[PDB]
Amino acid sequence: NMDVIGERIKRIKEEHNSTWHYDDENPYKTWAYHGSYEVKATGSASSMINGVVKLLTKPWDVVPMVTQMAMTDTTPFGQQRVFKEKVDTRTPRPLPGTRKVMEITAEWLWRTLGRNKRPRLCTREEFTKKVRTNAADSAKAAVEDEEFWKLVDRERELHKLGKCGSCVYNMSRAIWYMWLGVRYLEFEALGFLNEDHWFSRENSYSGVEGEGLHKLGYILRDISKIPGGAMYADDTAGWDTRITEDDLHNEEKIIQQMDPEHRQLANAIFKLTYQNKVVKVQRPTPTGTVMDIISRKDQRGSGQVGTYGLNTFTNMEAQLVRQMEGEGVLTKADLENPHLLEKKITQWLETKGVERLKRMAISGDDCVVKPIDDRFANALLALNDMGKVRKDIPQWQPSKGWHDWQQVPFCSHHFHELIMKDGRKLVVPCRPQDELIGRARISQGAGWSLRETACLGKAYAQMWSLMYFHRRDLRLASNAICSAVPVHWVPTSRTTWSIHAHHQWMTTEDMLTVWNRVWIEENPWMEDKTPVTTWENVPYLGKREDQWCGSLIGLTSRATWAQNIPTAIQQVRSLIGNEEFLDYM
Ligand SMILES: O=C(O)Cc1ccc(O)c(-c2ccccc2)c1
Ligand SMILES: [Zn+2]
Ligand SMILES: [Zn+2]
Repeated sequence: NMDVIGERIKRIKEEHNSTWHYDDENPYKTWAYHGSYEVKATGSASSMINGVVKLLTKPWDVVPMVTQMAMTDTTPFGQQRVFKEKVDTRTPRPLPGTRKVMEITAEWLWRTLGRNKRPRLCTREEFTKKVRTNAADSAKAAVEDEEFWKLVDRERELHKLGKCGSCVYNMSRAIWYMWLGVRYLEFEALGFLNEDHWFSRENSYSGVEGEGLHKLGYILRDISKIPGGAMYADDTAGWDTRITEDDLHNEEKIIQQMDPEHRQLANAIFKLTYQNKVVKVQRPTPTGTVMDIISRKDQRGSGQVGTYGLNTFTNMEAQLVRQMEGEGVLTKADLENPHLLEKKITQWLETKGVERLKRMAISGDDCVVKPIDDRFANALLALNDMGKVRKDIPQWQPSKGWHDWQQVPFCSHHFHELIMKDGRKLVVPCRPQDELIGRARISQGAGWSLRETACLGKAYAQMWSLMYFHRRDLRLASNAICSAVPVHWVPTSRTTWSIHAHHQWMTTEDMLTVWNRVWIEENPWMEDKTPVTTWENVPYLGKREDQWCGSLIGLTSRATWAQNIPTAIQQVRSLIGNEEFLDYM
């Protein structure tokens, strides 16, 4: 293993030779531990509270989920505890027959995904534009420095030689440029998967990349129209830890469709940074805090460019395999067989594969499958054997599916069909309300002015106006936040890093105009393009559904807050000062 990773550790060892030591009482069991060096204190045991959102959501000061979110441990102590849980494990190797099916399915899937698109290298300019648009700090400074790009060139030259010297994944500018440079090289070689939308629904059939949260429910309702069994949405326990060396070698097959110069750089990313990896992990000690240098040959690096797409790929593959087993194409004897006949697997893929892909909605480790019947519920041999063991259920207990797409969990949400006063239907995203309120009450980091705090609060409010307007308490709180924050103040900072967030709320444009554009004009499931002229015509969930999904409507504390919200708004206004405000109540 040292032939591939040695140079990287050598550069860390040499850079930190002042404090480099081998801590013989390190906690690593399944990862190779190489050494440690002293560092400063990074992360916090608690998160800063957004005073603007908190002041305007008084009834939720007494809500347990809201309090839990106000915590989240990011210190070296919190980093170590989550590591032991799933990260520090080994996945048993799949059986030979299982490995054969995965190989036939991966080959077929990559050809299918590349039927119209050709892989290509991503550029310094694309990465720069991406860094810039997402920064509006030290990443934008690095991108504007010519010396960073000269380091990129030097690392690339090693990659072309099949060597790596600085590509280290993490759990002043010297080590920082090595990290961003590692991400740029990864982006250069594998970025086409995201940039050229290989996992869009049109390209992948099962994929939802670029669709947006506002389209996922409609996609689930369309899947519900396909004849078959129940809709299954099984959660895998720590998906990234279950990515095997066999999965990595199947994912690598995309390089076969690349141009020689691209193939060379993607192969270096696959072989030196995915199939071999050097990781930095913070750890507290009685002496203080150290940074551990560890390595392994399998699993997925969660904070990588290709992670989403390669997880989507491997999950589409794993679900097709489960679908085959449910249909009796794959038996127990087939999975143990090192001489498994390809014919019936190839025939099923060529005749049914695309139709079987359309029965799914797959976003990384998140999947929804509507099989041809319910034999799938008990088709667990290949799923467990591939290492994709379901969370919190005995390995061999049949999966429980749903007969109503509206009950199906997907991407931390469920989706409701609403009837508007004019008879038109909307399919909206929803989640337990405490999770939405709890998230909005948190400000990222510290040292943020009231101005910056109010603008993030405004971002949360406008996200609720656009995605969660159907929740009575969220429309009320949203109107209260937007009434309390100056009209011309632009929402700054993101409400989420979700791949499904299109951030249509990151504006000073009128929210009802934005609502109309998203839900009416640009909505392909809205045949009638008549604009909604008032929020009075923007529907709510049925009162009972709003309550089942966490609404405090019907409670006294809620009626008191609603009646007295102009007072709290006026308090936020007086602390912000003499600015232009609009009353949305
Ligand atoms: O990415 C995921 O798996 C789910 C997820 C999580 C958090 C979110 O804030 C959102 C989200 C909210 C509003 C608009 C778009 C996306 C989605
Ligand atoms: Zn490298
Ligand atoms: Zn709901």
